[PDB]
Amino acid sequence: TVALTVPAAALLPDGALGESIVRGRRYLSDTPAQLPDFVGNGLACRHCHPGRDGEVGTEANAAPFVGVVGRFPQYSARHGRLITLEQRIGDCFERSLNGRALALDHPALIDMLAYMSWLSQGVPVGAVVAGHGIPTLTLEREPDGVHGEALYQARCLACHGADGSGTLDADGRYLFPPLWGPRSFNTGAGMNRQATAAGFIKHNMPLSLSDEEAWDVAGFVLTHPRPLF
Ligand code: HEC
Ligand code: HEC
Repeated sequence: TVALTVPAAALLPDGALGESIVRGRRYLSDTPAQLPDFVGNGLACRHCHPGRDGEVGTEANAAPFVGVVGRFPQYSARHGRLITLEQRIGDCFERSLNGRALALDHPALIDMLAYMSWLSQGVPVGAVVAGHGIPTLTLEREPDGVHGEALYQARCLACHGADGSGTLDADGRYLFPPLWGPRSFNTGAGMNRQATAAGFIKHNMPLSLSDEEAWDVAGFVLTHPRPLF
């Protein structure tokens, strides 16, 4: 693998590309507000692809976009064929954002691509960046949702809510995003899979959990309704 590096925003070039990248960051950070026609719930890309200092998709084991462009096209079992990065973004619009894929030459989509390509500067095509994706967590027993409920109340509820509906900020963006219910990800999302949710939670939430705790609280989270895909 190669190291995960985050480029300096102060070395963004002047011109069309630089302006595109800045727009791309905003689309990824503020997606419901910026692309209402394509988003069907309360999630922005950054809610599962977080980053620091205003960037998006820069955190190891939270599916960083650093180095993503050199990994596409790639086979998708979902599609039964090779897909492009543009198509992969469409998938998370349709599933994680319970919405509609942008046209593959949509200027907002190209801006998102430009941003991901900026984050990926210097990464060799085909190389795997350390910390890519969301590592799954799988245990050799059923997740205990009763235990998970107790864990949720103690470790998650203060942010994500008794009803899993999250916490809005002053500008109407989710400070703490919804984990279930009508404004959360739909059943087609990867985050609706036990081992992916458990993996995400293990590596990223709160903010630490044992494997058993992550497994069990993920189970509890996924007992709830959410939009159907
Ligand atoms: C509900 C959580 C969630 C939201 C919201 C979300 N994603 Fe994802 N995304 C995932 C998960 C989970 C993966 C799979 C990571 C892996 O392969 O390990 C993923 C994978 C991706 C990948 C492929 C990453 C890779 O390394 O191959 C891209 C590109 C991507 N998402 C773009 C987006 C964009 C753009 C948005 C905003 C429109 C978005 N996602 C919103 C959960 C989310
Ligand atoms: C201090 C507040 C806080 C606590 C406590 C917290 N979270 Fe989160 N959670 C967030 C924020 C903010 C995000 C959006 C991603 C980010 O910025 O890291 C998030 C994202 C998530 C996501 C992906 C986004 C979504 O809407 O589905 C899941 C799943 C999640 N948290 C589950 C949990 C679980 C389970 C716990 C308890 C173990 C937990 N979180 C504790 C603030 C919190």
